[PDB]
Parts: sequence; C-alpha cells; structure tokens
Amino acid sequence: SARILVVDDIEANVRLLEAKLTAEYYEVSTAMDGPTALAMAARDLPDIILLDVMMPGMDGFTVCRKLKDDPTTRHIPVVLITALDGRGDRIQGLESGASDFLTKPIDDVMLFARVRSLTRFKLVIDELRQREASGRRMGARLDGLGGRVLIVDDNERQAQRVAAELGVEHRPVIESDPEKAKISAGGPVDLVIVNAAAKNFDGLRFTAALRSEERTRQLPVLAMVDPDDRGRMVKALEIGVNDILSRPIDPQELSARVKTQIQRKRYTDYLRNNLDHSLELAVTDQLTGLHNRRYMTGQLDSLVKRATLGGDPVSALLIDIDFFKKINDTFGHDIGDEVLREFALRLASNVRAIDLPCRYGGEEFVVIMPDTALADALRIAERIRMHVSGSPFTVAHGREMLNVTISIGVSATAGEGDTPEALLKRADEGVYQAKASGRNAVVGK
Amino acid sequence: SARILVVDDIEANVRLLEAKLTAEYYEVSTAMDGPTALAMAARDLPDIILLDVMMPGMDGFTVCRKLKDDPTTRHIPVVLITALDGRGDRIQGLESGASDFLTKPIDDVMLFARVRSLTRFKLVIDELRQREASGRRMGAARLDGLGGRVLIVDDNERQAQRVAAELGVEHRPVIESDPEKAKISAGGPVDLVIVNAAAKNFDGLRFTAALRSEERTRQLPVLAMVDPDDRGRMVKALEIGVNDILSRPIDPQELSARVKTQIQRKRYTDYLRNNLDHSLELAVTDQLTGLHNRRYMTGQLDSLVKRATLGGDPVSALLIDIDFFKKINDTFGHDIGDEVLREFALRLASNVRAIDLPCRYGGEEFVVIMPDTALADALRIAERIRMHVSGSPFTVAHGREMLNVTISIGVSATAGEGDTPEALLKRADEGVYQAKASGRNAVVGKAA
Ligand SMILES: Nc1nc2c(ncn2[C@@H]2O[C@@H]3COP(=O)(O)O[C@H]4[C@@H](O)[C@H](n5cnc6c(=O)[nH]c(N)nc65)O[C@@H]4COP(=O)(O)O[C@H]3[C@H]2O)c(=O)[nH]1
Ligand SMILES: Nc1nc2c(ncn2[C@@H]2O[C@@H]3COP(=O)(O)O[C@H]4[C@@H](O)[C@H](n5cnc6c(=O)[nH]c(N)nc65)O[C@@H]4COP(=O)(O)O[C@H]3[C@H]2O)c(=O)[nH]1
Ligand SMILES: Nc1nc2c(ncn2[C@@H]2O[C@@H]3COP(=O)(O)O[C@H]4[C@@H](O)[C@H](n5cnc6c(=O)[nH]c(N)nc65)O[C@@H]4COP(=O)(O)O[C@H]3[C@H]2O)c(=O)[nH]1
Ligand SMILES: Nc1nc2c(ncn2[C@@H]2O[C@@H]3COP(=O)(O)O[C@H]4[C@@H](O)[C@H](n5cnc6c(=O)[nH]c(N)nc65)O[C@@H]4COP(=O)(O)O[C@H]3[C@H]2O)c(=O)[nH]1
Ligand SMILES: Nc1nc2c(ncn2[C@@H]2O[C@H](COP(=O)(O)OP(=O)(O)OP(=O)(O)O)[C@@H](OP(=O)(O)OP(=O)(O)O)[C@H]2O)c(=O)[nH]1
Ligand SMILES: Nc1nc2c(ncn2[C@@H]2O[C@H](COP(=O)(O)OP(=O)(O)OP(=O)(O)O)[C@@H](OP(=O)(O)OP(=O)(O)O)[C@H]2O)c(=O)[nH]1
Ligand SMILES: [Mg+2]
Ligand SMILES: [Mg+2]
Repeated sequence: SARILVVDDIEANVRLLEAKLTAEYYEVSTAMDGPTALAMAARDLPDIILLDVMMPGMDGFTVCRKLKDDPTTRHIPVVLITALDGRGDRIQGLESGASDFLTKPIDDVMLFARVRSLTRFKLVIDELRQREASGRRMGARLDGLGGRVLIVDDNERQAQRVAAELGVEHRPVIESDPEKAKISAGGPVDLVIVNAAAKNFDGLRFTAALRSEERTRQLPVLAMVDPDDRGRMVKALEIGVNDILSRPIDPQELSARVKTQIQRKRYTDYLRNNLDHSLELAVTDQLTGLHNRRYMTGQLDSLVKRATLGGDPVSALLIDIDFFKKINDTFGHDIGDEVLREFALRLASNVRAIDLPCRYGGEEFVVIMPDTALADALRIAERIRMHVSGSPFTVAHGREMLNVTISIGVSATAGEGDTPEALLKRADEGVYQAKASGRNAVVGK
Repeated sequence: SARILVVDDIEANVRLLEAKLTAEYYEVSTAMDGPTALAMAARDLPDIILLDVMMPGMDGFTVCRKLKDDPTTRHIPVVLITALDGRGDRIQGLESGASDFLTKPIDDVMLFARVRSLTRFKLVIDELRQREASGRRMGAARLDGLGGRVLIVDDNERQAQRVAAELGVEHRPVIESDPEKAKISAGGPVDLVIVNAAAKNFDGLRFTAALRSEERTRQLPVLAMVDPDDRGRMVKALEIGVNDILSRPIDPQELSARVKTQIQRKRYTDYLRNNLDHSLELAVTDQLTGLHNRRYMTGQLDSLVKRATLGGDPVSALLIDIDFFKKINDTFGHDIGDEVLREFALRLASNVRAIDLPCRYGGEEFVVIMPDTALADALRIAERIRMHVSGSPFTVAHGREMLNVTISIGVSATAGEGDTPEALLKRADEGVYQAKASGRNAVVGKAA
C-alpha cells in the first residue's frame, strides 16, 4: 500500500515500471511531464518518487530541485534514474537533492532494493512528522552525516578508497578481521559496509551473524556486491542487508546510500529510545500494569470503524470505584495504590484477554470488549461487580482488610456511524446515573 | 549464530540436516541417542532442538518430556520430526510439549521457515528470562499462547469454518471474507491473522503485503495457508513477511502449534517493549538532559574496550563534573538547576563528535566516551569543552536569569591488553578528584 510516483516522458518506460511495481503490490501513479509530476506530487503526497533525468522540456534535475523546494514534498524520497556513465548525472542529482539513484538498464533486484529501503525510511519519516506535530502542543542530530562507518573488507585498496570517499562527510574505520569487526560492530557503529565478494571471509556469513544477535540485529548494513553474481546479490538482500552497492563503488551512490541508512537509524533511535520512553507517549500504566487511555483510543477507533461497516458490535464498560477518597483518607495513599493494583488484577482475570482492560482515569477503569452485545456486556458488568464487591481486598501486608464497591456504565457500538467518543460518552452517562441511583450498581445506556 | 541441536538415530539424516543448516549460517550440534541429546541440551543450552520422534530406546516423545521437566531446558523450543502418517505422532508430541513439527521427507522451505520463527521466539524468550533474573536481584498479563483473537481471512467457507472450529476451543476466532473489512479489523486488537494465500476472490499475499506496508500492522503476526504444490507462492509469502506457513489441508495439531508460537511471541514482545522497556530501571536515555545514561555507556564501553585490548586505536574517556552545583540549587532552585543541566547537555553534545558518546554518568556528572582517540587529543578536546562551558553563560528562568558554570574534567585512555572499562573510568575519576583539589576549572589526565 506504498504509493509510488513514476515520472518519465516515454510512455513505454513508465508503463513497464508501473507493471513491475504493481506486480510487487505497490500503488503506482504515473506522470509524463515535469510540471504534471510536481502538481500530482503536491496533490497525492506520495511515499516515493521515481524520476528520470532525461526528460525534454523540464529535466529531471529541475523537477527534483522543485520537489525539494516545496515544503509539502521535501520529505518525500526521490530516486533519480540515470544512464550508464552517469557519474555527471549522479553528481548533478546529489546537487539537486536526490535521495538515491538507479542506473539504466533497470535491474529489478536493485530497483526493489531501493524501493524497499526508502519505503522503510518513509515510514520512519512520517512517524516523526506526526509526533512532532503532537509534541508542539506539548502532548538531536537527525541528518545523515558525521557517522561512524565500519568497512569490513580484506581488499586494502577498496577499503582505502571507500574510507576516502566517506572521509569528509563521515567518520570511517576499516577492519579486516571478521571477529574484531564483530566486536566493534557491537559498539558505537552507525553503519557497516561489508564486501560480499571477500575472499578471506564470507561477508554474508558475517552479516547473518550480525542479524542473529539482538545487539546487532538492527544495525544498518550495506553490502558491496559484484554485478556479475546476481545470486549473492539476492542472497545478501535475504540474509538481511538494507541495500546493496555495485562494484566498482561509485562515490555518489555510496554517499546517497550511507546518508539514507544513517538518517533512518537516527530517526528510529530518536523515536524509540527517546520519544517512546516519554511520559506522555506511554501506553502502559506503571502502577496498575494495565494499558492507558492512549492505547484504548487507537484500538477503539479501529474497532468502532469495523462495527460501522457492519457486523458484531464493540461494547464498553466504565467502572468507577465508590468512595475511593475515603480509602485514601483512612489508610493512606499507598494502601489506595495497593487497592488499585489488586482491582486491576481482579478485573483482568475476570475479563477475556481479547478484551482491553485499561485504566481510564485515576480511580476509573475501562473494559473494551470486542464483538460483544449490550445485553451480554451488562451481564459481564454484573459478573465483575459481584467479583469485586464480594471478596474483600487485603492490604497492609495482611494487617487490614477493606471492602470495595464499584459503579459501572455499559455502552455498545450498536448501529452504523457510531464513534469511539459517543460510546465512551454513553458509558459515562451510565456511571453518573449509577452513582446517583445509590451505588454498587450497573447502568446501561 | 543461533545454536541448533539435531537429534536422530540415523547418522545420514543427522549429517544431511547439519549440512543444510550450517549452509544457512547456523551453528549445529548433533546427537544420535536420547541420553546424549539430553546431556548436551542441559550443557550447551541450545536455541532450538530438532528431534526425531522415531528413535530406538528412548523415543523422541520421551526426550521431549524430559526436556520439559528439566527447568534448565524447558524454555528451549523443540521441533519434532515426524513421518507422513503422523496424526498420532503429532497429538502425542503436543502432549509431550513440542513447539512445532516437521514432516519427513524434509522440505527445505518448511525447515528454514520453522527455524526462523522459533529462533525469533527464542530471542524474545532469552530477553524475558534476563529481565526476570534482574528483577529477582532487584527485588500481571497473559504470557501463554492461548486465548487470543485470531482473524481468519478466507473466502473458502468450509476451510474457514474448520479452522475457526479447531481454534474455537483454545482461542477466540473471527472470520472475515472481505479483505478491506479484514484490513480494518487487523488494525485493531488482533493477535494473529490467518490468511489463505490460495484465496479465490482476493490475493492473500497482496493483503499480507498491505498489512506489512502500514506501520500499525507491520509487525502483526501472520500465518498463511499455502498449497504444498505451489512452492513459488510459499516462498513469496515468506518474503513479503509472513511469519510461518501452513500446508493445505490444514492439520489441527500443526495449526494449534503455530498459532500458539505466534501468539506467545507477540505477548512476550509486547510485555518487553510496552511495559518493561518503559520501566525506569531499563531506560537508556535520560529524560531531563535527553542524553544517554550510564547503562547505555556501560554496554558500548564494554565493546569498545574489548576491541582496544585486542589491539588497535585506543578509546578515551572524559568525566566532567560541574563545580559548585549545590550553590546553584541553593540560590535558584532545583528547577533552574535542571535547566542548567539540560543546556549543559546540549553544549556538550554540540562540541564533541556524534561518533562520541556524551552521556549522563551521575546527577551533575557527565561522561564523554570518545572512540578511536589518544590521550593527548582527548586532553585538548577536554580543554575545548572547558572553554565552551566557562566562556558563555547559561540563560535560565525563561531569560530572567543568567549564570556562569565551571567544570572539572578527568581524562583517561585505554592502555594495554588487560585494561577494563572499570579501570578506565576509575582513572578518569582520580583525574576529577585531583582537578577538584587543584582549584577548579581544570583538566587532569591519568594514565595507568
Ligand atoms: N468480549 C467478551 N465477551 C463475553 C465475555 N463474557 C461473556 N461474553 C459474551 O457474552 C456471550 C454469552 O456468554 P455466557 O452467557 O456467559 O455463556 C458463555 C459461557 O458460559 C461460555 N464461555 C466462553 N468463554 C468462557 C470463559 O472464558 N470462561 C467461562 N467460565 N465460560 C466461557 O460459553 C458461553 C458462550 O460464550 P460466547 O459464545 O463466546 O458468547 C458470550 C460472549 O460473546 C467476556 O469476558 N469478554
Ligand atoms: N461466565 C463467563 N466468564 C467468562 C467468559 N469469557 C471470559 N470469562 C471470564 O474471564 C476469565 C478469563 O477468560 P480468558 O482470559 O479468555 O481465558 C480463559 C479461556 O482462554 C479458557 N476457556 C474456558 N471456556 C472457554 C471457551 O469456551 N472458549 C475459548 N475460546 N476459551 C475458554 O479458559 C481461560 C480461563 O477461563 P476462566 O477460568 O473461566 O476465567 C475467565 C472467566 O472467568 C464467558 O463467556 N462467560
Ligand atoms: N573521538 C573524537 N576525536 C577528536 C575530536 N576532536 C578532535 N579529535 C581527535 O583529535 C585529532 C586532531 O584534531 P584537531 O587537532 O582539532 O585538527 C582536526 C580538525 O581541525 C579537523 N576536523 C575534523 N573534524 C572536524 C569537525 O567536526 N569540526 C571542525 N571545526 N574541525 C574538524 O580536522 C583535524 C584532524 O582531525 P582528525 O584527522 O580526524 O584527528 C583528530 C581526532 O582524532 C572529537 O570531538 N571526538
Ligand atoms: N567526516 C568529517 N566531518 C566533518 C569534518 N569537519 C566538520 N565536519 C562535520 O560537520 C559537523 C559540524 O562541525 P562543527 O560545526 O565544526 O562543530 C563540531 C566541532 O566544534 C567539534 N569537533 C568535532 N571534531 C573536531 C576536531 O577534530 N577538532 C576540533 N577543534 N573540533 C571538533 O565538535 C562539533 C561537532 O562535530 P560532529 O558532531 O562530528 O558534526 C560536524 C562533522 O560531522 C571533517 O573533517 N570530517
Ligand atoms: N491512592 C491513589 N488514589 C488516586 C490515584 N489517582 C486518582 N486517585 C484517587 O481517586 C480520587 C478521585 O476519584 P473520585 O471519583 O473523586 O473518588 P470517589 O470518592 O470514589 O468519588 P465517588 O463519589 O465514588 O464518585 C482522588 O482524589 P484525591 O486525590 O483528592 O484523594 P487523595 O489525594 O487523598 O489520595 C484520589 O483519591 C492514584 O494514583 N493513587
Ligand atoms: N537541580 C538538580 N540537581 C541535581 C540533579 N541531579 C543531581 N543534582 C545535584 O547535583 C549535586 C551533586 O553535586 P556534587 O557532586 O555533590 O558536587 P558540587 O557541590 O555541586 O560541586 P563540587 O564539584 O563538589 O565543587 C547534588 O546536590 P545534593 O545531593 O546536595 O542535593 P541538592 O541538589 O538538593 O542540593 C545533587 O542533588 C538534578 O537532576 N536536578
Ligand atoms: Mg469515585
Ligand atoms: Mg560538583
């Protein structure tokens, strides 16, 4: 379901690429003019753009520059399709802002490698864009330069050339011993460049070893492959390399691929080791151990949409403990936390694991029950009520025992067009009414 | 580098399997009798055990039962290799504790599919085990493979009904015939999607690729029912990102085994990433500064120092302690002190390379692990950092206040083949101590 925009003047080329890409389960849009491409790019906001440099009127380089000037299309990765000995073409493309390059005649292996790699990058890009938008409301090197690149190659000449090409923009280190390289790769390395055609070690075995250990399982790896051996090239892509580099190594291709991998790694690490560990983006309540409102919100959105399309409904239970303030006033805040934890355990144990028992508020809990009807939901609520009210809660490490009552509000996504908010709203009305009409009760709306 | 133990009485079979697995970059150990297998399993603690059910003396079922009785080998997934006529074999294997099955003659596609699935499961298993040990020395939700919401995407009603019935006793199955509705459902609280690759009104691989294309469903466990004759479809399904394949006609025991493995792996992963990884003790980044913490540094420094001991360029370490931070707190409050720390972190990261590791060692102490650098250059870098901190003031209180900070730095570098991360950090600590004694705003170097 990745959307790719193919841009070329010759109809046959565009259609051929479209056929190949759609056969690989890609949604393909086509443009036959530079201006048309730019308009379509701003309209459809694609995920990847494949653009040919050889275009009468507006050359591909100009289109790329315009794409990189529009702030609405700047994020979209652009691959420039060049011809043989297109070193000048590649230099101008890098100056134009192309993310990577493809050489003509198009190799299906290289084509799909680039598309796969850059679609993954686009995933991370889109996620960061979303999170930045959220974080602006209040609820860090992200370039592709200055990275530690480990070159695992026995060819001293090739290694030196690669290090030199990467020596102005990145920080290269060369290793010839596979074991020493394994030790180093477990450290502060941003990208590993391995020679698949090494003669003193099996680079593919080394790469598989990296992917086998969790420490290095997601370390970005690029493999220098000989264009003759299609088999090893495919195998390298299978053992888990992120992209491939043809031998002899073109400096501009190297620069593009290295920058792509480093930027992807940095984005991903920022999103998962910094942002995801923030207190606002959490999905699990640390006290109870249950999920929070965020998790239920997303899941309930999908559930409710499915229900609108027709089928079995999604039910919701809102449970509010009764007189919790008194628990805290008499036994202290810590005992109240104990009560909350135990309540969470009892609740989760008496509802299905396919259900979503989450902590809606401080003393309020929600149980989203997929494929459940209002009548059955009311009966489940009565079950929960009996289990919580019946058995006492033992606290103070056995020193004291307390009895808890709960008021429950039941709701169901019955009929079409219902929304998560309406379902929760009806459940809240149920809770209010149950609290007014005495306590220890279940009310359905 | 995942370690597999192959167990069979016939040497030829053992050698054949060993050859294939080692050709796929797997470390293979071999056993030809049950007792030897059990001893090797308890000693080497393998990652996966491929065990033949038909073995003279101790049958494969007995070996499986014994492995699941030993608390040191219970965690290891066991694959039982059966024959064509294996319904009884599979039922007994499930009762013995087998994780999954492989049928003889061995189909390489299926062999490597099972090995991949179970090695991934073993990774999460080992992580969970480590975390549990940690919590034991530092001191819920369902971690079984049952009771899961399984989405069956198939137009073949007879097949769908049978799979739903078979999975209706241990799990909660839902049947979807429309791929679009199924896509919406898969975006929800689903534990596993079972899709028919040989569907007649939709391309099951297209549906699978769509799921893997969106981040919401990118890692959702998917099993694909495949026809054994069309090898091409099976290979393609495994390439688009299916977790394992199920041959048609669907064998109930194979269905049960694969479903449990996928659901349990999902549960383990979710527990480790949405609960444990978000715990405060397993964090890797300091929330205030935004820099990495001591834990991250420790791991990276281990790898670095090991490389250095093996011979090569050295690793340098900078320990930076702010001078008179207590006065900052006493005068402007802890919140202003936190602002000072945040800005200090930014400046530090900005004046050292990104290949370096600027982390928060302590409360007011920072560490800069600089890979592939010598002590002299490290001392000059420390001087650069010192000048940048002392030169420019730190603006706090939303601009209302400006404060000057000084720092004492201790620099050390890895020397010889016997050095350890701890020794390097200790030498840097001694440098910091001396710099605090010898006035302040100073850098001191210690070399073994
Ligand atoms: N999402 C969700 N829905 C729930 C829950 N509890 C009851 N229901 C819904 O209510 C229906 C009727 O359940 P029942 O009257 O208790 O009569 C039930 C019950 O006696 C039994 N059953 C099914 N699962 C369980 C279980 O896990 N434990 C026990 N003790 N009985 C179960 O099978 C009968 C039919 O159940 P179903 O056909 O599935 O149809 C169920 C189910 O859709 C729940 O905790 N979560
Ligand atoms: N009265 C009633 N209670 C329900 C129902 N559904 C869920 N529960 C309650 O929720 C507990 C956990 O069910 P589970 O997590 O799905 O985990 C359950 C489930 O996985 C399994 N189980 C029992 N009967 C069935 C069944 O008929 N179908 C399926 N798919 N699983 C069942 O046993 C596990 C433990 O179940 P329990 O010991 O009974 O303890 C159950 C039960 O108290 C229901 O429909 N009616
Ligand atoms: N791990 C680590 N080591 C550091 C750092 N700063 C300096 N060094 C080490 O000290 C060597 C000499 O650096 P320099 O005397 O300042 O003289 C440097 C400097 O003038 C220049 N240079 C390299 N990178 C940069 C940079 O990122 N910014 C600036 N302004 N100059 C740079 O190139 C000269 C040679 O640098 P190298 O050949 O690579 O060799 C460097 C490097 O190994 C650091 O922040 N982290
Ligand atoms: N591969 C390579 N990249 C270069 C070179 N020169 C500049 N850069 C890149 O451009 C970034 C900006 O350097 P800066 O503004 O001077 O700001 C630098 C600089 O102030 C200081 N620094 C880093 N290395 C050195 C060095 O070798 N000598 C001195 N005196 N300062 C350095 O640390 C800052 C951050 O450096 P980085 O994080 O690595 O981020 C640097 C680095 O990635 C080079 O010669 N080779
Ligand atoms: N122990 C504990 N209690 C929590 C927590 N989160 C929310 N609460 C408690 O829940 C109360 C709010 O829920 P309410 O509906 O107002 O309580 P109820 O009295 O049960 O109302 P009701 O009439 O039944 O509808 C808080 O009031 P106060 O903060 O004023 O009470 P304190 O600070 O002393 O802990 C807290 O006591 C928590 O994490 N731990
Ligand atoms: N505002 C703030 N301060 C922090 C933080 N983390 C650590 N600290 C404070 O930093 C101080 C540690 O500094 P020290 O090693 O004791 O040395 P200093 O006296 O600062 O300078 P020196 O090098 O010895 O001349 C502690 O002061 P005390 O232990 O006396 O406690 P409090 O901070 O409440 O006073 C810590 O509380 C933080 O996150 N925010
Ligand atoms: Mg209340
Ligand atoms: Mg101090």
